[PDB]
Amino acid sequence: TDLICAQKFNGLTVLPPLLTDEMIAQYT
Amino acid sequence: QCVNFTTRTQLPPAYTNSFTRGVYYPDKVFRSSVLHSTQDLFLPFFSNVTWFHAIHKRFANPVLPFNDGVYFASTEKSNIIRGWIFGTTLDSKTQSLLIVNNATNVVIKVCEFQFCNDPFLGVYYHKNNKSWMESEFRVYSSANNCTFEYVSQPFLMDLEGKQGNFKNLREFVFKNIDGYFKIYSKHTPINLVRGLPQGFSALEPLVDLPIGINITRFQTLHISSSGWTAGAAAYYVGYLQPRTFLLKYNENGTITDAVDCALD
Amino acid sequence: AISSVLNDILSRLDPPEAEVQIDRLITGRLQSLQTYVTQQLIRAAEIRA
Amino acid sequence: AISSVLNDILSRLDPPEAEVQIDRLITGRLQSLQTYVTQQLIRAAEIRA
Amino acid sequence: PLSETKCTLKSFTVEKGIYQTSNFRVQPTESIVRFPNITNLCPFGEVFNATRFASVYAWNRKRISNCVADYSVLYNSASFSTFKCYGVSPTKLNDLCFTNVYADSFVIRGDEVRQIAPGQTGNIADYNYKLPDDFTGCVIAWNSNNLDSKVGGNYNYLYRLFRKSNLKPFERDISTEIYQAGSTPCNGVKGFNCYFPLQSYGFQPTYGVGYQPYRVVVLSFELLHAPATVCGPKKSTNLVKNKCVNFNFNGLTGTGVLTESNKKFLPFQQFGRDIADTTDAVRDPQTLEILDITPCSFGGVSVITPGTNTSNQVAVLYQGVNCTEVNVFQTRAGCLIGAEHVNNSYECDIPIGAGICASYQT
Repeated sequence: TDLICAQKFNGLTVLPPLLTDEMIAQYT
Repeated sequence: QCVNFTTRTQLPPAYTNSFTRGVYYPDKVFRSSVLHSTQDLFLPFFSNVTWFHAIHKRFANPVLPFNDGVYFASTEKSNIIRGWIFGTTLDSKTQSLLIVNNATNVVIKVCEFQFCNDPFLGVYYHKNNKSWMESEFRVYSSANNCTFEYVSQPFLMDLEGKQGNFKNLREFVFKNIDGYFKIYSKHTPINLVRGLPQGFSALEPLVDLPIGINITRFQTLHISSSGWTAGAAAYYVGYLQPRTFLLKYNENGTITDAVDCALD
Repeated sequence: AISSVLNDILSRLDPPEAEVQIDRLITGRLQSLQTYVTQQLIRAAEIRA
Repeated sequence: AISSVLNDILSRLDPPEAEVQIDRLITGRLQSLQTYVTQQLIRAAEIRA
Repeated sequence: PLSETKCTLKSFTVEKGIYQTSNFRVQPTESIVRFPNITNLCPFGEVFNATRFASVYAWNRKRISNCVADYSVLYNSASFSTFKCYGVSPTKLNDLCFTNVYADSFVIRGDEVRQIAPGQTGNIADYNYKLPDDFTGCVIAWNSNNLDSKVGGNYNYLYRLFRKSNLKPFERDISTEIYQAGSTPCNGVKGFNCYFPLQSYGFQPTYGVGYQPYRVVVLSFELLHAPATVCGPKKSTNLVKNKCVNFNFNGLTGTGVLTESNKKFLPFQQFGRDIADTTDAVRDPQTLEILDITPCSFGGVSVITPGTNTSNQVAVLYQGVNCTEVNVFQTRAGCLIGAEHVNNSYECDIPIGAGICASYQT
């Protein structure tokens, strides 16, 4: 396992990962 | 007025435990789905509260001290207790605070009150056109030098006499912040014989009283002229303490849980 | 400081007096931000290992 | 500050005046304790490795 | 935007790749201050023009709640003898909303001016009244030597010279009886090397400053979360939603988008707060309404450009926002302008993020 949008209001930005989970399953 | 009732006898203090009682909204700030930990004047869980009662030949009216604030839990059937009298000397020598419930609104007045020995609000002759409305006022003989007056919103109260176990439950929390009097009120039906029912309820702010007088003692206005009696009732007097609670807030802003971290 | 809200210090104390209370919030929040960055640089070495 | 002893400041200056000297003692000891904890986190990474 | 990267890299040659430069933010386009109509005006002039005050330990007080008070008549400038205030003058207090206000009135002597101050001691400060360290108001003094002074001294006002203990700030002792003066209890009536604790003022119009009476008015301010129905000369300032604006609601000044929400508040609950203990949703002090405080849009700016020796083409990438104003495309990272989207898959050149990369091709 929203807390993401709540923290983005105070100036804390969550950066998206370059490698998506679907591309992770392809490497696997 | 100055003559006590024939059924008036001071009953021995009994004690009992208050399960979650003493919890209330600490402020007017709304919160949703969070855990707030604050420290204010509270009643600790599993503490001991004094148990007084009145019947048709044992009627107890002792005067109890008021220092840091108190907790009141009143279980009622016909709503025996219509209010309370506050003050230091509880006479006309100084100011006094009365909260009177007429089963319409909340009457609150601060004046110089001449205090009769047995405060009484006359209700009689229920045979025809009862209405359960007060008639005679034996509580105070005269009033003057009024520094404060207040009238709250209209409420509803059932004064009709009933039989069997207890039904209505009204819990009050009376505290003093820098002279400001703040009153908490909650009303829920219960099934109770003796003691307290196990449950959890939060008390909502009722009225704010920017008065500023000092109060060292308190008493209820009793009833339910020496031939007058009282009905079946029981009430509880607690004492607030600087306890820290962890309050659980739901999506609607009502407290669904409380934790006293000073107990276990 | 007197209050953690910026709009309070600006609306309460004069601009010459407000620079003192704002500086108290700057130094504290700077150390609080440097503390987070320091902890993340330490956790970054553990996740790379 | 004037002195590192707490009882010396409270028994000499005024309560409003002592808050300035005590604040200097607190902020000085906050950074010293923060330096040790930061030093332990770095040294623990070498021991963990 | 390419030059923003040049000043970010501190060089005129921008290498090929993605670089972060600045942070975009939506500025408030309006100012909404919404408060209902005014009820009455505070007796700001009646406390200064009063015939006579009480003594220092007997000080009379007039409690006026529901700020803002009357800002029309202001004596704070060169009206009286001594004006010493903290925070902002009452000229700027018209923009602040306070719950209760305690107006204190008492008359002191010349050498007692320095003794009146928050968190400060003194003869009448300890033994009569002391201002609390939380005092945000103004301390006003005027020279009454032409009025309150009497021939042979004015004994109407009183002051307590000695007391068994020092009084805390904001505490009143009116007792005029005879109490212990020194360290030896004398058991009531004066004697046995004790002194009569109460004293009468010597106000003489013909003596110096020390014997000159000074009328002092102290306005004590208390700020709480209670709602305020009066702020400034502008009251309604009709509400405008769905826009980034500077709002002042129930005394809470801030900048944010105003959006209507379904949040249900209890009748005694004025406003809520979020997980950060900051203003979330507030209620209309004028009518019955519940308005949500939405923070205005902001985010980081990313510049996607090839090397300086390649070309001048620049692709600006906004982080975590949808661009509704505006080669305008949207990805999982945010709005991306200045680039073309190709359905074909190529080897990653300049990573955009979220499984998407940018490259400079034909």
